[PDB]
Amino acid sequence: KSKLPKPVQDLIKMIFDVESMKKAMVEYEIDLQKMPLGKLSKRQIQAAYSILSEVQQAVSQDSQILDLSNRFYTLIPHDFGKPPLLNNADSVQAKVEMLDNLLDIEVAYSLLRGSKDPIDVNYEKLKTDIKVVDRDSEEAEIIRKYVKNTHATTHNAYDLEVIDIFKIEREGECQRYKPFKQLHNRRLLWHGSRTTNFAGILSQGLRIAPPEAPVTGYMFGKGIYFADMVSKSANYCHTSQGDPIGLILLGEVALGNMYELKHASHISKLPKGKHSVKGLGKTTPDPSANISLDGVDVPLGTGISSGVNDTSLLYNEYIVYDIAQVNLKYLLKLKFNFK
Ligand SMILES: NC(=O)c1cccc2cn(-c3ccc([C@@H]4CCCNC4)cc3)nc12
Repeated sequence: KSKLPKPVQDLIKMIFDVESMKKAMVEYEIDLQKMPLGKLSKRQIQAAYSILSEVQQAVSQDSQILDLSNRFYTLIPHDFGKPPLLNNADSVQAKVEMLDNLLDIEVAYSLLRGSKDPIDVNYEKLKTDIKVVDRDSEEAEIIRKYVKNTHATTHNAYDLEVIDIFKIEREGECQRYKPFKQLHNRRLLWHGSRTTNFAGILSQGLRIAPPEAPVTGYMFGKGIYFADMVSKSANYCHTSQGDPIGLILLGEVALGNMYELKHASHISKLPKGKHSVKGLGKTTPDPSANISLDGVDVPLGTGISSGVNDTSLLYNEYIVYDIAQVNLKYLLKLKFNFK
């Protein structure tokens, strides 16, 4: 019998939910006999990204493309009960999205399958210390206020309800973050992801897309993205009426000198002296309402006009291009109340 608090036990069950992993594979139309969870590999996913990149290169420049489309389905077997040809941009992005999720699903399954309560054994595999933040604490009030105040006006499909607040420490992240611990402009920001990705995120941290993956769909190039508006990140949990509970991170991000951009720029190397990109939004949390939570700026102010009209973005976003610039601090379990 596990001594872990019930919210921690319930979080471990959510994270290693095989049913959720299989349902996702069914939704992606993956053939679960030819490609069961146990047969997914890192080398297979790496090669599939390369094929999707090759697919775009061939399309940009019909027999040549069909061979690439067929090599993709041979590597990742699907069950269509005819296979849709990988020619249009939406078809390629749908497959990249599938791989991005399969990558962490592979991590979750490999951990799980690789005398004690199963919940305890699987908790230890995450190599992450997880503690419940009390509802009556100063931290919980600051965090609830951050959720409350930064829900965007255009994101009106749902209301957000905080279920549990966890304080997290990934093993080895302290050591990895040490070169950036004293960098200026450290901010507490949101990062949403599908619930099926959290086993991978807790065990391996937030990661950058591999070079093999297509460059399309990355407004500021391959990096780790964050928002200062909870709903902007909460949209990336991909919660539905079917699964209305999502997970969202609060990470301390060492932004340093921000390369401030109003439009897309596929960053390969930042300008010298710049440590991050700030995508400028039209609406920003009121800077006069910034609070410090144990030395880190928490931009929990209600949204006001940023005074920037000539931008592609409604809300800010922040990108770092080195995995070491992130130190995960909190993990929230959120209820999405769909309207
Ligand atoms: N995940 C977040 O909380 C987040 C916050 C703010 C801006 C963000 C932008 N992203 C983002 C998420 C996904 C992607 C691509 C989309 C197409 C498939 N490959 C990944 C590019 C950017 N994630 C963000």
